[PDB]
Amino acid sequence: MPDIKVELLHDDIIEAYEQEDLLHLEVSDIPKFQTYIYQYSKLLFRWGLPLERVKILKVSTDFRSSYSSPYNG
Amino acid sequence: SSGLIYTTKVDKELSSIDKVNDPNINGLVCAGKTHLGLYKFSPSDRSIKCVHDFITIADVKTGFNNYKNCIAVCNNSTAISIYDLNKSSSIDNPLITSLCEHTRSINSFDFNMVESNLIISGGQDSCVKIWDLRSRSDISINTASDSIRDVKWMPGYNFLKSGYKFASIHDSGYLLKFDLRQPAQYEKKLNAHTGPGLCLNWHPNQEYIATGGRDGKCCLWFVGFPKLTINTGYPVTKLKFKPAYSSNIYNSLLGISSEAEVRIYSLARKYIPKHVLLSETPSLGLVWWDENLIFNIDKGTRINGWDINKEPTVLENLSKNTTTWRDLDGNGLLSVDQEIGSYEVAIEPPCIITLDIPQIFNNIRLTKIAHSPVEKFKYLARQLKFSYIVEAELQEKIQTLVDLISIATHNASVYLSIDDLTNFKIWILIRDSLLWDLKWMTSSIADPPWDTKKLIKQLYNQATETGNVVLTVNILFLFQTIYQITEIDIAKDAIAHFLLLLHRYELFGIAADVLKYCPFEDIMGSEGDQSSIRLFCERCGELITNESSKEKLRAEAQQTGNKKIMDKFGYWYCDSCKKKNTSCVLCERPLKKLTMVILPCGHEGHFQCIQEWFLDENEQECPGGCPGVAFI
Amino acid sequence: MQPFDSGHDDLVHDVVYDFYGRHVATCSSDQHIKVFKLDKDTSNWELSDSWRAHDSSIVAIDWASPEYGRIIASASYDKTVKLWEEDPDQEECSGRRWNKLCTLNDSKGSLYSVKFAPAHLGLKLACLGNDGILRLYDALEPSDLRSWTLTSEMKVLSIPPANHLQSDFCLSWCPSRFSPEKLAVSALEQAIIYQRGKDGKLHVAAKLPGHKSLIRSISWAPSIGRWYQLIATGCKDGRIRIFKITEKLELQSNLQVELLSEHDDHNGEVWSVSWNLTGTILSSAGDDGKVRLWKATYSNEFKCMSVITAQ
Amino acid sequence: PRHKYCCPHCGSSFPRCAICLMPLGTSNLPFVINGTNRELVSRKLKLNEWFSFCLSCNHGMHAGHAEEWFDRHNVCPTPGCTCQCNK
Ligand SMILES: [Zn+2]
Ligand SMILES: [Zn+2]
Ligand SMILES: [Zn+2]
Ligand SMILES: [Zn+2]
Ligand SMILES: [Zn+2]
Ligand SMILES: [Zn+2]
Repeated sequence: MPDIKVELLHDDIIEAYEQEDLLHLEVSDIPKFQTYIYQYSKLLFRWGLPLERVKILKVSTDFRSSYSSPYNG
Repeated sequence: SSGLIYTTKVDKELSSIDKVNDPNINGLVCAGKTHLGLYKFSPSDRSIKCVHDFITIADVKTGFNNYKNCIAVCNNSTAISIYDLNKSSSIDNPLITSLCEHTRSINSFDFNMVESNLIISGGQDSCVKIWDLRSRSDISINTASDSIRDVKWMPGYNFLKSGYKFASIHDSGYLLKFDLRQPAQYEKKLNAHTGPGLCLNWHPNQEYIATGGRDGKCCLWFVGFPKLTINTGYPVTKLKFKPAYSSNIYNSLLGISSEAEVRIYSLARKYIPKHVLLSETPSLGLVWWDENLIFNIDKGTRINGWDINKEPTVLENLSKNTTTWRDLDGNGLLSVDQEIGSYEVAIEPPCIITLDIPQIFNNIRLTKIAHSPVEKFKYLARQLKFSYIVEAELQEKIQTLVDLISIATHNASVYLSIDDLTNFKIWILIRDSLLWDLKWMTSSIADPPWDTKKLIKQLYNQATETGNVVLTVNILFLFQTIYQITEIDIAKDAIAHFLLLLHRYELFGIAADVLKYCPFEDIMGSEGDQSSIRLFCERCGELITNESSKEKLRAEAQQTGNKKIMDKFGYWYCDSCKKKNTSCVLCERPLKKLTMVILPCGHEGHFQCIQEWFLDENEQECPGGCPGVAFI
Repeated sequence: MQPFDSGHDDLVHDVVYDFYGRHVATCSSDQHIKVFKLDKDTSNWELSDSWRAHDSSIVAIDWASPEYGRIIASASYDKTVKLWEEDPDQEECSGRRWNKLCTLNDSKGSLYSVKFAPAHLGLKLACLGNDGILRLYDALEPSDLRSWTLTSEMKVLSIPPANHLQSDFCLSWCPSRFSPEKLAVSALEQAIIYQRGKDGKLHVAAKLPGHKSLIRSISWAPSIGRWYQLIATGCKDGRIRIFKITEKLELQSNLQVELLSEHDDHNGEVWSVSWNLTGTILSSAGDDGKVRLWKATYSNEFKCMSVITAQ
Repeated sequence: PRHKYCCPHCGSSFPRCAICLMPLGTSNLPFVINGTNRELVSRKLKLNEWFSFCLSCNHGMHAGHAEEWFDRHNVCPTPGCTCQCNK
């Protein structure tokens, strides 16, 4: 009876334990989120809802800073 | 082949091949019925030429020492024709002398490697004769045994018993070794293979004689109870040793041939041949020219020469491991753990390695993150509901959607019960898609992704890419007729593979439940009923089909509406001979619904009655007066 | 389950399970077939019987379906294939527990591969060895197991080879129940798929490209619901090739062979490949004594999951 | 034929079981039919693999197969048969 060595490589359970995000989204997964969010934020500012455009632009810029100024000065 | 060097074909008849025992020559001899000659091979062009043509089983072995220019060919039974090599292209005849003493034919002979004048002989007369050249035979020992098959000398190689010993084999399977200096009745009488022993040979270094036989065995015998045994399985006729030094007995090569092929085995690995030279026709003889050159003839009348150091080995093309799977997750996974041995020096027995791959994987995962799939398969097989069970067609479709919604809800409930969310969500999606289709039927370019057909097909494709067999077969049961998912062949193949997978485990009732309500009618077999049993009557001998009773009860149940009248139909009565009932063998009561037939005598029985008699009473006989012990 | 040691005195060439996953049979080079059964108690392998079968090394084995009885077919270098049936009458490990049924002595060269057909073809035996011809033996009456008739004899090679020792012939059947009969041949270095036509004679269906060395193994994938079928081949170079086979309905269906993967993680020679029953998890053998598990990723390619090595 | 019963006219075996599709009348089955003093248990295990058929619909089962199957269902296991073989 000899010794048997087993080494797991790329286990899906370990990789699921090694992240906190619900999905592993990338730029190619959602190809044109930026333009759609920007144009809907502009249409939101056409309406009387200025908070919601800030919310949607914050979601867009959070993802943009995740995968990679007039408000300063 | 790769190791083939010489392949010259001679159209004349060939019966044996040997070589000239001389280092400064490149000639080989041949034999035949009326064709004797010497052939010279040239290693430059890798071709064999002819030298001089001069013109019943025997040798074509040449002489030694100063008599190296002589050969021996049996001409007519008890004929010893000694030819010459120097006196070939001359006025003088190649023949030197003729010797005839044997009453029967001569089988084998050998020239001595030390005393070149002494020539041995032997045939069916059980006489061993020594012929002196520089001088009737010298010593004739009549052992009065059976016909001698092979006589060989002791090999006096150039590496006191150098050329004074010889051996012979009889048809009685006895190996006899004698001494030339002091002849006697028997110096060493050893047993051999049963029946007629055909051939033997001598080890060039140690006192060992390997004897062939017609039984298919080649046993190595100690002549200092065989030390080795190679069950070849074919009658061994010819064998030639490799003319090399061998300090170790196992460090030797033995060529075994009988359809005959040149199979160069090894003495340390008797189970695998080292070198095989099968040519294209069955062989008639073979010879070793040197330690690396081997020559032979075959039925194709071709003189062939091989180099054993350029010829590959069998050992190479011998699989060293294999892998098999027992089930899906990996509860059984074998791999042969063996060490690749060599032809030189036994072999340690390999350890066959099984592993519980899910258990070891779970242990590895729990160890790493610290900083039973079979039971689940059985449970999900047993508790999921695989089975389903112009305005009228619309109402039927509406009811089909409604109870499919109910079935999807039940399958989600059982998944949520075993706390598996990843498959609970699948059936929630399926239920919501069926609700969408139900409201679209009630209210009555590319398809949207949330359509009730595309979502179900995509979930099925994701399941069959993931490997979840239960869900990818459950969707194929529940959503095949109304929604065309895939080809009918692929769906039926998937149902069949799930059924065979269920049969691989000990879950047969679940397989029966799956197979009973399968909408595909030709999954397992095409003969229809293969559990149906037809009986002949015990009083008249006609077949119990009961057509009259079935017809009358069908007509009565058609008239009266209720179908409980058809429960009176059965095969426990005969309509031709008016048999009343079949009785139990133990209690003699009427028997209608379930029986337990005792096999060798053919008697009925209730389950409780037969189980009582064969288990509770511990009685091994049939309870109807039968002598045949149908025990247990 | 724990690893166990067999009594074989030489190299084990082919190990094949039964249908129910409790009987294992090993054929070895020391002319012995040892069959082991998995005991219910303590989950350990126990010996059933051990009998000598042939006069050479036995290189192939394949159980039959349990509906036709406990039939074991072994192929060796003695140009013969012998069928063996278990006997419960004789005592276990006595050696008389198994009995011959028929010796397939219809070969000129040494036979390499013996394989049992899917059960919807009946009891059919596939044989392929050094003669370069694929021999199919049918049981026209499955009632008697000692009767065997050759029915299909297709020349898978153009000519017999010269280096007959440097050859390996492997067979693998197709477990698709409702597709036409498909048989895989790896003769010397070319892999041929054989389909049964309307004339009742076998024909070349499709040819697997590549295979720059000798194909040491072949295994078809049980396609549970997939619209495509997978073939695993193992070459002498150490390359594991997984072919994707798409079947669409002279043969009545055409086969499109598209290479899906090629992995060379085995620094040696892949002797054997295998599939699990889902057609997903693939295991391969090799010359290094390592066992590698291969699983399909999110893409269409395959990747290694574990490397089981033996120390 | 104490362990394998066959037809004498042509050799064909018995009709198969309706639960496992294995031939009937043969012992030494490759599995243990554990239907619902170890000698008594062995006798029960070797008794459970006998011939058994309903006399109202003529469909055969193993004894252990019928004992394990009729403890959870009430219909004949063959497809297309409507016969409550239990009672
Ligand atoms: Zn009658
Ligand atoms: Zn009774
Ligand atoms: Zn009786
Ligand atoms: Zn059964
Ligand atoms: Zn019934
Ligand atoms: Zn029935």
